[PDB]
Amino acid sequence: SHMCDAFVGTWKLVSSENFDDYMKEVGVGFATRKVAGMAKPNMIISVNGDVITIKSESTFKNTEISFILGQEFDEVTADDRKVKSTITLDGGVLVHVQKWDGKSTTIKRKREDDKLVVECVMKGVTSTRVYERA
Ligand SMILES: COc1cccc(-c2c(C(=O)O)ccc3ccc(OC)cc23)c1
Ligand SMILES: COc1cccc(-c2c(C(=O)O)ccc3ccc(OC)cc23)c1
Repeated sequence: SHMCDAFVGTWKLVSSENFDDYMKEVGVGFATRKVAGMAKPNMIISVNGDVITIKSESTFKNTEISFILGQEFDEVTADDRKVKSTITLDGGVLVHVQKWDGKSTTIKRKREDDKLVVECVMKGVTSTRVYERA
């Protein structure tokens, strides 16, 4: 048993708050916000040795990242930003920081009861996305 055991699995989005405004804050245009906002992605988290893989799949877009904790990597986000990302574990929370064009946003992933809770923060705007086991 290891670092991210309680995250591993397939998770389905069930609820969202303030995600349109989060997207606005990160620069997403109107049409992409409206289409992406409908999506109910599946987030599939797996671990192989030190490598964590997070796949996020929806009608809108499929994304896949693999990484080692603390080790920066290139990411193309679902909204097509080209960012430098680092993911760390801080007190049992996966903390995903994305840097691009002098800007920064943080996505936190946390296990809470039987849910996986995702908080996306850009400046003063926070959005919460709640996932259940698929
Ligand atoms: C893979 O399908 C989707 C569907 C819906 C939203 C997202 C998504 C995630 C995510 O769920 O990993 C994280 C961050 C985002 C930031 C901006 C964004 O603008 C469209 C979309 C984001 C991905
Ligand atoms: C790419 O990754 C990072 C990591 C840490 C810091 C920054 C960063 C910040 C920031 O987020 O505080 C602000 C302004 C910057 C201006 C130039 C810059 O050189 C590429 C990096 C800047 C970027």
